[PDB]
This record gives sequence, structure tokens and C-alpha cells, in this order.
Amino acid sequence: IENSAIALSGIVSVANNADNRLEVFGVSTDSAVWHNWQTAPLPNSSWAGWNKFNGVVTSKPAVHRNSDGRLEVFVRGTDNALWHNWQTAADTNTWSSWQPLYGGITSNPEVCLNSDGRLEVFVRGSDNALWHIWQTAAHTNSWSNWKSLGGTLTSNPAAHLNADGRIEVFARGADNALWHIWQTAAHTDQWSNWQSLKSVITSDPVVINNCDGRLEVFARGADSTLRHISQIGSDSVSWSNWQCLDGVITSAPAAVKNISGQLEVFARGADNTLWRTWQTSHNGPWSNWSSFTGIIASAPTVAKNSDGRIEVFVLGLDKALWHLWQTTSSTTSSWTTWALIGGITLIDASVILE
Amino acid sequence: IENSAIALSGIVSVANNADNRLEVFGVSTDSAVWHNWQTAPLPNSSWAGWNKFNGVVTSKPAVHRNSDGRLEVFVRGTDNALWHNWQTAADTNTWSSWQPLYGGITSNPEVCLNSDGRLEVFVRGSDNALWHIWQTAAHTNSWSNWKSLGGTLTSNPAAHLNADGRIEVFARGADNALWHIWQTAAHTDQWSNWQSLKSVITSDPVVINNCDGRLEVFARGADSTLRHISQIGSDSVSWSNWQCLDGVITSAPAAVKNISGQLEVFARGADNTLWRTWQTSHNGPWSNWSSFTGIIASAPTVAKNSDGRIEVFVLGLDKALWHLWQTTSSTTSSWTTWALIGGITLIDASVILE
Amino acid sequence: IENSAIALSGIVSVANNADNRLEVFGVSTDSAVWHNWQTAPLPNSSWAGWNKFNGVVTSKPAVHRNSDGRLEVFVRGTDNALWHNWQTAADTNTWSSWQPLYGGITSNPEVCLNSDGRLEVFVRGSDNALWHIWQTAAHTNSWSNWKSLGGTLTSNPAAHLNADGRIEVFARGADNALWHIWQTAAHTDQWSNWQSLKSVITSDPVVINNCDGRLEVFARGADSTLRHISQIGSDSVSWSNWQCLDGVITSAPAAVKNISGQLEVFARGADNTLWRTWQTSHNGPWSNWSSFTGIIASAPTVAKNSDGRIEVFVLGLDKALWHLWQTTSSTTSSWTTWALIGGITLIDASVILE
Amino acid sequence: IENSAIALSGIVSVANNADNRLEVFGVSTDSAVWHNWQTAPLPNSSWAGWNKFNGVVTSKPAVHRNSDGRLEVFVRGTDNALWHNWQTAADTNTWSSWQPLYGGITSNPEVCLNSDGRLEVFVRGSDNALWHIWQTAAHTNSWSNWKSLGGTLTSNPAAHLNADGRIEVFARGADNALWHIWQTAAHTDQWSNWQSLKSVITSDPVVINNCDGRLEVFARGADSTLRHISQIGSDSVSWSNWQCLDGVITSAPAAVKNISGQLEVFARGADNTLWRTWQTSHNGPWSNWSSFTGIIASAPTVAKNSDGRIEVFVLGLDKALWHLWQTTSSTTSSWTTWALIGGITLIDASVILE
Repeated sequence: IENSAIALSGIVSVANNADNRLEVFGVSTDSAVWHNWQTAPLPNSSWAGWNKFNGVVTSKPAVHRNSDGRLEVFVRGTDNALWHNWQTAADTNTWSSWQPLYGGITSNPEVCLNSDGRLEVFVRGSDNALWHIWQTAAHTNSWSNWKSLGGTLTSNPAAHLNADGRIEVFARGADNALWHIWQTAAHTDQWSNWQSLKSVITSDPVVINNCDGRLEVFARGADSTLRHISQIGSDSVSWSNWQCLDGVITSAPAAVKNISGQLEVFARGADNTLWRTWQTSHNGPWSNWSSFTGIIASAPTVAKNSDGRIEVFVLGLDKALWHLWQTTSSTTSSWTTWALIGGITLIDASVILE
Repeated sequence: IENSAIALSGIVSVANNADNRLEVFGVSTDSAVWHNWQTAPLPNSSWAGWNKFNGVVTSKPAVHRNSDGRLEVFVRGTDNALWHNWQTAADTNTWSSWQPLYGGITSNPEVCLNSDGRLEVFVRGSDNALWHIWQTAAHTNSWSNWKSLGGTLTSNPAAHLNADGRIEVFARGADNALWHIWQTAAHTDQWSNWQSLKSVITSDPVVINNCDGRLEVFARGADSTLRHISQIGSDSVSWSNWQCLDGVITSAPAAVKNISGQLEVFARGADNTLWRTWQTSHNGPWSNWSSFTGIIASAPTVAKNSDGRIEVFVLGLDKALWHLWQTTSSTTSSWTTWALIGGITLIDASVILE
Repeated sequence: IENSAIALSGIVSVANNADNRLEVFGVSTDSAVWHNWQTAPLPNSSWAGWNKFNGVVTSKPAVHRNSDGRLEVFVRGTDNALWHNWQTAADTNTWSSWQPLYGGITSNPEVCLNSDGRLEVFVRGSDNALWHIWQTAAHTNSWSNWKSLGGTLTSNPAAHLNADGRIEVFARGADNALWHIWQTAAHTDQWSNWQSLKSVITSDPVVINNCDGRLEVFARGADSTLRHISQIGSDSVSWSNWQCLDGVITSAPAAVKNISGQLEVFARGADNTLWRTWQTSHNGPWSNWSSFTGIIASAPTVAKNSDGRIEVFVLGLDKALWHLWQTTSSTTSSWTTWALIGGITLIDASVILE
Repeated sequence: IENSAIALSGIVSVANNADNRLEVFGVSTDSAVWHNWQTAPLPNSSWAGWNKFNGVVTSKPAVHRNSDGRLEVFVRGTDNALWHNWQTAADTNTWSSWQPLYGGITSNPEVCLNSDGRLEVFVRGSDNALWHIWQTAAHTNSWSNWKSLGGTLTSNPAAHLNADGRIEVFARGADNALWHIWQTAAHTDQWSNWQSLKSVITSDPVVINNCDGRLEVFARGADSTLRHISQIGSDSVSWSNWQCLDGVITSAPAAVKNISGQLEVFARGADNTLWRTWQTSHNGPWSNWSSFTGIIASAPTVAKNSDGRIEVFVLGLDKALWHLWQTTSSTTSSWTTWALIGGITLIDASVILE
């Protein structure tokens, strides 16, 4: 493993609809985005079937729910520009056609929802800097001009809200270390300078908030194990030391907070099966990795259902989408075995960063 | 203080719009509902001014945001039936006229949002039982028939979601004790039997969730001090003992979780000023009560702004609405002094339960 | 229940020998101190049998282990002066005769071990002030002169070390409130002024340290329920609000930290049986009281064995000493039923404070 | 760094006397054990001066306080047998001459105090197995015969009590992994089988208990960073995954629990200065390493004074003993700079394990 490697990513993007039904977005062999959704917001629900958005795309799709409940998808087009399309009403399967946001992007798009209800998109630009564009009014198809935040990115960006509403963005830099930059006031265009968090990383960063309000960042390290760092104060400049966990992982990690408020991390393990680790107590030590039966061909994508149950999506060896879930809304629940969401095969359309 | 007393309630109901701007609803001297809203989602924002909904009402209004971002208000009419009106689009100040939901109600209405996106309303009925009615599809003006959950209520009901999506409802019973009843599966019409939590209470119950997922209930006790009880397991049947805190309070309490994940409680104190107490550590002991200058004439109503800052609304001695807020997004922030939201005077339209 | 009442106390004092065998001290119908000890440091051990110290006493005996492992007992004599006697070697049943420390005392004695190895005794004096006397060298029969700390005491004193080695003393004052006073530097004769913790109490105070280093104080309140308060900072002046727990208790409480670091409290309940409550999580909420079968005639005295198992001693209706213990070294262990430590009957020799 | 390396150890062993004065034991250029002690139990106390025990030794000395307060030192002699000598009374500077315990030992000795007051010594034997010998009565010069616990050791052993009084012993095995073995009942000669904790380690293991009762083990790993693992249940068989902390260390670590109950770790860092890291919250994340000025030539040895203040001892470049300490009994206290405990120079007499 080399310092500039980027671990295998998830094969779909997932979102909860306004009524919390899960909906997945991926790219098929026709290079178009397809999507599928639960018919009811429970993991054992039937799925509607795969439906196509017309248009050829050249990145992994990113999806986020607007503050009025409508899903909106962002993707790079054949012109290397940003395109988006949206549900025309919450919980409806009527969509716009792809609409242009222009620009020139060289990474997958990352979408955040500001705490004033406005979507904001972060991408690597043609000059390898971080660029962003935002809705100028909440849940409205009115966007700003493109603006640069500088820097030099060698991974996809990952964005998350701090507890006080300030967006913070994480990305690997030219030295293969994790860097970050943040709004200095909530949902405004006033930003810090770039700062290094020092450690080399070999995956995109994955960010989650704990109960205490503080951000935690997970990534694969140079020795191919999971490592993590967390905010220790009230601001974006006070961080812990990095810690690693034993166990070689072969994909990006995926993190989720269970309904007991504890963190869980999923990743493809050294034997190409799905591995899971969880915090055993508040802030506590981490469990040994547990493995699920079955070889997988992507990183996991993890979501929560309306009753709190965790559900995991992966690419199978047959190049189709599989999933499994918790049988009960309990931290020690047993899990189902992999089930197929059949109808199309999927490709990894992630932008090749080099 | 007698066992059947119900402490003074808050004078307004508050909600966050889809873009997180606060909006308050109260009843004026014309017995109509009026509302006012922030023009931007920050506590130092200007307010738009008081606007009237036509129609005479006979209860405190209850407000909740739909899963598509539209606010919806519920109130008892002059016919003792339930009426509602809604924003016709998220973050817009265009409303329906009051529309009928019928029934016969003898308490203030309480509204909950199920985790599948459907609003559900709980009221005491003409037979003193708990009744409820729900949207049959998420964020849609299609409602069920009225259905009884039984029991005998001597307070307004308070409802909250468990971490697994099950609604749980709390209300004082015929013996002046706190009782509760819960969905046995998330967002379904399958309910438990009524169970007593034993302690006498002299206010409506106030329910909040902690980070661990568990519900905590606050109420005034028979000796006029604050008392509280919390779930200790994974279900609705395992509760702690009751604990009281020293200090006589003269209103219902209001509880909020700050951005550090700790709980804070506000109440009118024995000297008729606003009092505040907070948890000093995770699950920790509670601080001595702190007082704010100024005599108040209602219980506090507490809300959070888009940047996490807590804001408190009270009725002043001039019968107008006043508010104060935290100066910074920090747990140890200083507070502003009371400021007026002028333009109308307010009355307490709470249903007299005896 | 009146504000000046002092709840029933424990009938024996207990200590661990240098090898951790438990040894109990009580007063029999001959007004002499008798003692009995485990033959091995396990709760199911046989006991040696009751042995008498010659001499008539007029208070409950207090016992503490010296820093060289020798037990030492303190008691008021027929002359109202303080007397003491000691093991002449650790884990040996050879004792000195009662030896005089003079003074004039009007409460039971309370003994503390300073963190520099010197015993220090606290008593109410003939002028109702707090007085103390100390070893001038660790584990040596060389004592200081008597010195007054002032104040007005209406309970027995309770002393405990802070985490930094400063002794802090708690006692009810003339206004029936809990007061305290503390060393301002570890194991030195430099003391603070008296300060009130405000709440009325109707038992002696009981003090324990939690894992965080902080002191917690338990007492019965004016409504005959358990109440407690805890340090919230790094010093002796920052305390939480008082909290009460529901449930009427009819004796002083006894507190212990179990081997999981959680606190447990035992007391005689409203039905004259032994009641137990425990913290369900770190700093967490408290369980409902659980009852053990059997009417008891004293407060419990609680100790821990060499394997961590909790053991409880009480006076039975037959005026003899009974005990029960945990069956395993686990927080959720079951308990044995009461067993007799037969051979003498015991009287409550506690000094009548009025 | 190779898998079989054993990091540099501390240059002295330290103990608290019965009155909590610190006393240090090391080996000088004459191959004899010398010791020095505080004259009062405070870090700014003067020290008595270096005093010699007659006799040539061939290991680092181990010291433990007996349950009657007397210090006792264990060391390998020129005959490769175990020898010991003891204070003849607590807090006295009168010692026995070295007395024989025989055996054949190939590591430094490790001493534990059972919870029934009996010392027990663990050593690697001439067959590379773990051997032990124990006092047959508490604080008495009567010892058992030597007994083997089997295994194959490639480090010195480290022993610690579990919260329930069971001794647990940790040592590196033939595969360079950390192994452990434990008493299955407190202070009895009934032991488990050896079990692997799997990770390679390149230092002796260092064991400490947290507040929750659970053991935590620290060691240097194969990549020369600090790693740690902790018990997650009520027994000796349930452990967390291993975690590493960033930062190359060049000595064994030393761990201590501060008076707030949080853990701190000291080690020589990659630049040969003393480094310190601490837990920022309960169980929490670990701080970045902080450095103290001054090149050091051993691992640190860490102790606590009677007022809770941490004190650290190291070998200086002048081959003399230096120390520094906290200025106040507070977790965020500043520290003094290195001060000399002059009078002799010290050598590292640690047994060469290969």
C-alpha cells in the first residue's frame, strides 16, 4: 500500500426521503444514474424496482434531502461540469431532468445542508483547489456563482456541520495528510485558512458527530488500518491525537451512530468480507472486528431506517447490489444475511483523482 | 399547593421553519391566534411583526413542522372541535384557513411527528379519555377517523418519540400520578396498556430525549419542586426512581438539550423570576438554580436557533411577549436581558381542565 | 418527623484488618465493647466469636486501621473523656488496655486517617463546638493537644479525605442545616471557615468519594427521604444542587462504591426492612429501591470483603447481630438471606445529642 | 526496530512508605542497591541522601509495601537466586540483610500484594517459564515453595490485581505477542491457562486499573508507537481491540491515574525527551503528546505524593537521578523543571533477557 492510494469507495449513495424511506442511487453499465427505493420505511420492505434517469454521467452521484423534504442528486456530466436533478415534491417519484450548474470538476461532488436550509456543494476544481456553490435561498433552485476556497486536494472532500452550524470540510492534501477548513460563522461565506491534521490517509475522510456535539473523523492510514481523531473542545482547532485500530481494511470505512448513541464502523476487511466494530461504552474502547459471511466488492454504504435499524449496502461479486440489516432495534441485534436488490448491475463511476 | 393543581403553562407555542427561523403562536385579547417570525434564523434577527389568523379559538395553539417543512397549527374552536391550518409551502407566509377535524376535545392539543413522516394529534376527549387522529399519508391533508386510547386524563398530554420511533404519551391520571402509554411498534396503531409511573405531579409532564436515546420526564411535584425520572433500558417499561431538585418553582418547566448534549431546565422560580439549572456533566449532577432579572407572568417556552443558541420566551407583566438568548454558541455563554416583541398583548387560552 | 430528629444509626462499627478480614465492634448489655472477626477474608468465613474489652463505655465505638495495619478503637468513657485501645501488631488479637486521651466529648467519635499516615479524631466538645486531636507521627501513640474548630454541632461529625488529601468534615449545625469545614492544605492544621450547604438534614451525614475524585454526601432530609449533593469542581466550595430520591427511609443511610465504581446506598425503609438503591450508570440515575426480607432494628453498616463482595450488618429483632452478603463479585449478584453472628446481644450506645 | 526488542526500562523502582513518603531504589556502579527517601511526603521535600545496602546484585530491584506498611525489596543475586530484605518496622530506616529465597531466575522480579495481605513474586525461571512464590501468611517472613505456571516468557512479567482480587499476569511470549494468565479465585493458587492477546509488543507490558474496575494494558508496538487494550467486561477473557497512538516512543511507557480519575502516560519520545499524554475525558480520546525540556537516558518512573501530585524520575545524561513534579494538585497544573537527586550515579541492572 502506497501513501497516495485511495481505498475503494461505496457503490451507491443513499438518502432518506421525507417519510424516511431509503432510496439508493448508482451508475449502471450504460453510464446512467439509476435509482430504487423502499415502498415502506422498514428494512424488510419490498423495493420498487430500478428506474433510470436519462443522461450519461462521469462521477459517482451525490444525494441530499432539501430542507423541504425533496431529494436532489448531483453528478458530473460528460462536459466535466456539475449537473443536478430533484424530486418535484417530497416523497414523489417525479423528477426534473438534469439541469446545469456549470463549473469544471475533478472529483465526486459532496453535498451539505446548511443549518439555514440551503444546500451547498463542494468539489475539487480543474486547478485541484476546493470550490463550492450554494443555494441562495433555502430549498430553491437559485444558486450562487462558483467560488474557490483554495488548497490542493488529493481526495474527494467530506463536509459536515459542527454542532453550532458551521460547515467543516475535510480533504487529503498534496502531502497526503488530512487537511480541513471551516466556516467561522454558521452558514455564512466566511472561512478559515486551511490547517493540517498531520496524519497521512489512504482513503477519503469520513466524518460523523458524536452526542457531545464533537466531530470524529475516520480514515484508512498508511499501514492500511482504520484510524480516527476527534474534536476535544468547543471549536474546530482543538483535536485529539490520532489513534489506530488493529486490523487491515481494504475499503473506505463507513460510520454510523446507533440508537444508543454509540458509534459503529463498517469496512471491507483483509479477507474481503464485511467487518464491523463498535464502541463498547460511551467514548469507550472499540470492539474487535466482527465479520459477516460473503465476499464483497465495494466499501459498505450504511443507512438507518425509520425504526432505527441499521442497513448496509454493498456490491456483490455478481456486480449487483446486496443488503443486510439488523433484525431488531437493539444494539446487540442479530443481522440478516445478504439479500439481492436485483434488476441492474452497477459500475464504480468514482472520479479517478490522478 | 394541592395535588390536583396544574402549574402555569407557557404563553406561546414555538416552531422552527424549514430554514430554522423561529415562529411563535399565541392568542390575543380578540381570542384569535396571532403569529410572528424571525426574518433570519439568528436570535438577534428582527421580527416580521404580529399577523392575525381569522377565527376565534378556545385553547392554546399547538404547532409542528410537517416532514415536508410546512408548519401546521392545531387549536380548539368555539364548537369544542379540533381545527388546523397550515403553510401552503415551506418558509412561506401563506396559510390555509382553519379547516375542521371535528371531534370533541377538553384539553390543549398535542402534536407529534411519527418517524414515517405522518403527524399525529393527541387530546383529552369529552369522556376524559385520550383520543388521537393521524395523517394517513406523510405531510398530506388526509386524516384518519378519531380513535380512543382510553384512560382518564387530568392534565394535557405530552408525546415524544422513543429512539426506535415508537410514540410514547404521558399524562396525569385520575389519582394525580403520572401515567404513560406507548406504541409497541414504530408508527403503527398498536398500543400498550396504560401504566403508572407512580409519582404525583402538579404540572403537565415535559419530555425530552437524552443522547443515549433514553427519554427523561420532568414535572413539578406535590411539594412544588422539580422532579424527574428517566428510562434506564431499551424499552418503555424500565424506569429509574424519581428524583427531586431543591427549589420551589411556580410554573411548568421547559427542557432543552444544549449543543454539548447536556440537559437544561428553565422554570419560573419562587420569586417569580426565570430560573435555570443545567447538568454539570454527562448524566451528571444538576447545578444550583440561577436566576435572571425580571418578573415573568408565564412559564418559559424554550427554542434553539440555527447556530445552536438557546432562546427563551415569556409573558411580561405588561402582558406582552419578551425574549432573551445566549450571546454565543457556548454552554457557558452570557445571556442578553429581556427584549420586547411588541405589537399585541397575549392571554392564556389554555383549556381549564376542571 | 421533626427538623431536629437524628435517624437511627448503625449498631456496630466495622473495619478491615491488614489482611482484609472484617472485624466488628459493638456495645453489649454490660456497657462494654465486644468485638468479633472473620477467620478468613471471605464473607462465608466462620467468625471467631465474641470477645470482650474490659471497661464501661458511654458512646458508640469508632474504629480505624492505622497506616501500619493495626486497628485502633476510640470510645467515650464514664468520665465523658476520650479513650482508645489498639492492636499491638497487625492481624493479631492482642490489644492494649483502654488508654486516656482526656478532653470532654458530647458526641460519638469520628476517626480519619490523614494521607501522611496520622490518625485524627473529631468530636463534639462540651461547648458543642467541633474539636480534634491527632497523632503527631504516623501510627505512633503520640498525640497533640486538643484544639477547637469552632461551630455549633447538632449531629455527629463525618470526615473524609478529598482526592488531594485535604480532610473535610461535615456536621449538622444549629439551624439543622448541613455545614462543612476543610483543611486548606493536605494533612496540616490550616482550616477554612465553616460554610453552610443549606439543606436541613435529619440524620448524620454520610460521605463517600466517587471515581472522579469528588465527594458525595448522603443524608435523610426533612421529608424523611434520602437526599444527596456532590462536589462539581476541583475544590471544596463548588457543589451541586441537592437532589432527593423518592421513598421514606427510617434510618441513617450507608453508602458504598461497588467494584464497578458505581455507588450503592442501603437504608432501613418505611416498612422497617433493608432497602437498597444503586446507580444504574456512571453518575447515572438511581434505581428504584429494592427490599430484602426481614425486619431490622438499626441502620445498616456496610463493608467490602477481600474479593469485592459487599456485606451488610444489622441489628435483628432479637437484639443480635445479623448479616448478609453478595453471592458473587458482580454488581447484579444475588444475595444471601440474613445469618446470625450469635453470642451476645447489642445495645445502641450512641450519644444522645440533646 | 525488530519484533523481539525490549524497550529501555526505568532506572529506579519507587514505593510509598506507610506515611506516603516516596523512596527510590536503584543500582550504582558498585553493583549494589542504594536507596534514598523523602523526609516529608511532599514533592518539594528534601531527600535524606543515598544509603547503601551491602551486597552485589544482578537485576533491577523490585519493591513493594507489605500490608503492615513495611517496604520489602527483591533482587537477583550473584548466584542467580532471589534475595529479599525488608524494613523491620514501618517508616523506619532499619533493614534486614539480604535473605535467600533461592530458585533460579532469568528476569527482573515482579511483586504483587494479594488482597489477603500476602506478597507474591513472579519471575521468569531457568526454563523460561513463569514461576512464583508467596508469603504463606500476611506480612510474615514465611514463604511457600517455588511453583511453575508454565509458558514461555520473552519479557519481564507484569502483575496486577483485578477489582475482584484476582491476580492477573502479563508477559510477552515466544511469538512476541502479549500473553496473560490469571487466578480464577481471589488470592488462591488456582490459575487459568495461558491465553494470547495477539498483538506483538516491543516493551514490557504496563498494567493499570481504571475507575470502572477494568484493567488497561499499555505497551510499545512493532512500529514503536504506544498501543493499549482494555478489559470490557467483568472477567479476564473479554478485551477490546488494540489501539495505537501516533508518535514514536523510545522507552517503556509508565502509566498513572491522576486524582481526577483520568489516565496519563509518560514515555521517552522520538527526540529523547520526556513525553506525556493524558485522557481528555472519561474513557475519552487521548491528547497529543506534550514534551518536557531535557534529554533523558531511561524510561520514566512515575509516582504520586500524599497530596496527589505526580512526580517523575529519570536517568540524566550525567548518569544521575533527576525528577520533576506538578506544582499543584490539579490536572492542568504546570510542572517544575528537572532537579537533581545527587550523590551517586546509576546503572541499568535489568536482566538481559536474551
